[PDB]
Amino acid sequence: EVQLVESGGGLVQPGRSLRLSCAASGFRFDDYALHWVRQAPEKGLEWVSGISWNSNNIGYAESVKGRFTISRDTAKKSLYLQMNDLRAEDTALYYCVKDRHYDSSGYFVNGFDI
Amino acid sequence: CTLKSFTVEKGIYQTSNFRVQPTESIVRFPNITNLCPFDEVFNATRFAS
Ligand SMILES: *[C@@H]1O[C@H](CO)[C@@H](O[C@@H]2O[C@H](CO)[C@@H](O[C@@H]3O[C@H](CO)[C@@H](O)[C@H](O[C@H]4O[C@H](CO)[C@@H](O)[C@H](O)[C@@H]4O)[C@@H]3O)[C@H](O)[C@H]2NC(C)=O)[C@H](O)[C@H]1NC(C)=O
Repeated sequence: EVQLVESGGGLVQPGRSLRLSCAASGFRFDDYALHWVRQAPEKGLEWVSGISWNSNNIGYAESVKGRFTISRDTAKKSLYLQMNDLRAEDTALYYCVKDRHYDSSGYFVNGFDI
Repeated sequence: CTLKSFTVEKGIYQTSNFRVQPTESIVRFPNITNLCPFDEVFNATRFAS
């Protein structure tokens, strides 16, 4: 069965970084696009970062650019988010996202499933 | 018409079978169960270059 499990979150101090991990099960990892979304209380939803199967295309939002880094490894079957210089805006509920068309965007078929 | 004539003498004759019986056709075979994995190659998300 398809599940995505997020771990590594917690409380941090300014100037301190942390490590997020996204471990998932039930589907083959080597052909799917994965993305990060955070949910802060009562301000809707906003995108963080993403990755594809080849990881050649990596994108960040300009508000969060320059201090995040997304990484992924097939052997350990998990998605990794690297934080640097954590600030006040970072306080949100972080979601881990899988796509259905192995790529970021642009195609006729794309969508967030699990 | 099995003696090939129109007059027959007294006695008992051993004729042949000229009545025609219609027939049908039938065929049976075992249970098709072990299909080939065509979906994996024809319905894959990504194709190699
Ligand atoms: C690749 O994947 C696609 C999509 O997953 C697949 O095409 C689909 O094939 C199924 C095969 O069953 C199609 O399902 C049929 O749909 C028609 C209407 O379009 C229905 O009338 C059919 O109903 C019969 O079968 C049912 C059992 O499934 C019975 O309960 C019923 O009484 C009928 O006898 C059936 O549901 C489906 O429509 C297509 N979809 C598309 C978009 O084409 C394709 O076959 C896959 N390719 C390979 C090579 O496997």
